[PDB]
Amino acid sequence: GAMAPSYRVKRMDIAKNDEECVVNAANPRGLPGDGVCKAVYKKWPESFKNSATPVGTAKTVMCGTYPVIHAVGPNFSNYTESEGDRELAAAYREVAKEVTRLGVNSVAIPLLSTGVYSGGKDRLTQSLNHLFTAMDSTDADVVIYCRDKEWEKKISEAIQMRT
Ligand SMILES: [Cl-]
Ligand SMILES: [Cl-]
Ligand SMILES: [Cl-]
Repeated sequence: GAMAPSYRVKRMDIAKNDEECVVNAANPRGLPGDGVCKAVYKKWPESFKNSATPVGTAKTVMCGTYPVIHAVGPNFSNYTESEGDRELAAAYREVAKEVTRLGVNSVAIPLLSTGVYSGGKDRLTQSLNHLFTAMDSTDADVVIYCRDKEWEKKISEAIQMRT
C-alpha cells in the first residue's frame, strides 16, 4: 500500500501517467474507441487482447508487466439516469477490486462516463463521488487525470474538502 494513501488530480494525458497501473475508460468491445480509450490504445495496444467486458465491469490485461484495467462505464445515451447511475457505481467497485488484487501502490484513473458516454450532461460530481465510494477503502495512491482547466479546479476542491 501507499504509506499515506492520497487523492491527487492532474490535467494531462493519462497515457503519460506516473502511476503503477492505469484505468482505461473502455468500451465493452475492446475497440480502440476515442478520447481516453484512444490514448490508451496508442500507448498500450497489447492490453487490448481479449479486453472486451460488459458494462459495469473491469477487466485487467497486462502490457508487458504494466496493468491496464479496462473499466466500462455506461453510455448515458443508451441508459436511463437510474440504471446508468447503478452501472457507473458498479464499474468503479470492480476497479477497486482489481487495484487491490494487483497489489499496486498507485493507480491513474479517468472520470468514467464524463466524455462521449455522458449523454451530453456534466457528470463530474456523479462520477467523482462513485470513484470515491469505491476507492476510499483501498490504500493505493489515486491520481485522477482530466484535460479541462475548470474540471481540474472542481476535482481539486472536492478532494481538498474531505481533507
Ligand atoms: Cl498532456
Ligand atoms: Cl466517457
Ligand atoms: Cl476533463
